[PDB]
Amino acid sequence: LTQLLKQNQYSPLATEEQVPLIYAGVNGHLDGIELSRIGEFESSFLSYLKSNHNELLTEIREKGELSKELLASLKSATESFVAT
Amino acid sequence: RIDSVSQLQNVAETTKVLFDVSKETVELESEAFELKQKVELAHEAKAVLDSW
Amino acid sequence: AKSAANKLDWAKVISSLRITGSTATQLSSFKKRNDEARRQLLELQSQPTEVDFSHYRSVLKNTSVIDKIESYVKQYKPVKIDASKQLQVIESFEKHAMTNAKETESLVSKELKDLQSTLDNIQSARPFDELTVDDLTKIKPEIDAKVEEMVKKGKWDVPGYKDRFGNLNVM
Repeated sequence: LTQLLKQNQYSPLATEEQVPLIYAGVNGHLDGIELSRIGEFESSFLSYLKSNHNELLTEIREKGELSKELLASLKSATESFVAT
Repeated sequence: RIDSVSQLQNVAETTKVLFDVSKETVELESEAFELKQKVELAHEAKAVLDSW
Repeated sequence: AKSAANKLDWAKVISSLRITGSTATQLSSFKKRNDEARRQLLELQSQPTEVDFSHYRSVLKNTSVIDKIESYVKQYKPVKIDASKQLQVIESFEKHAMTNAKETESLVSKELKDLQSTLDNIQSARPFDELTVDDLTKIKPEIDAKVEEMVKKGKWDVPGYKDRFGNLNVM
């Protein structure tokens, strides 16, 4: 988690991508990932989210509230991402 | 043996889908090159004009 | 969009886990993903093709070069010509792939039913409460071949017999 919360200087990060990234750490999906690869994972997760389900991202952004169904979809997405 | 066979059966059809799909994606990136050169020229033009 | 292709791709990646034949196949899919992800961010980055002759020309007070580069950009507005090269290689690849795919499909489909039939044969036919060695000699001449080979060899202890059947002795 501590490694995950670093942010590269002088670049902000959209809220719609804050909720996914934090979700992964919280649900413990990234616990398995080794520390050196945490950083690589972060950027990868964002690209993966953009390709696989930018529907999911857009829902997260606009609805702005995470319904159980959205959290469901998210759990799946994280599972898929972690597997690769 | 039946278990082994069942895996292979499903693979044979479905793999053909991916095979096509993969090359289809690669085609899109060819077209992206034409875009890249359009993008490039615009960036260059804006830059020279900015200096002016 | 591009995501349709990729949704089928990654579904197939986690299926490709269930094939050990892959070596660099997953790396080829990974590569197509890389450049696909590059083109979408390229396309999202895109500047408007030409400089604004409304705003960005009326700013300049030295203007006799904005008409030059405006017309030069709009002249050379095709900055690259099209490539469709996937129409010669994709059909060739598709032929070998299709052939091999169909071969595998038909082969394993046949084998499935062969095994099904064989499974049925073990269930519906099996003498095993009154099996005769004559029936086994008939089903394999391997029986007589081995018996004769053992007599010829001059070994009257067939190895393995007592390793999954008993034996008794007084000594």
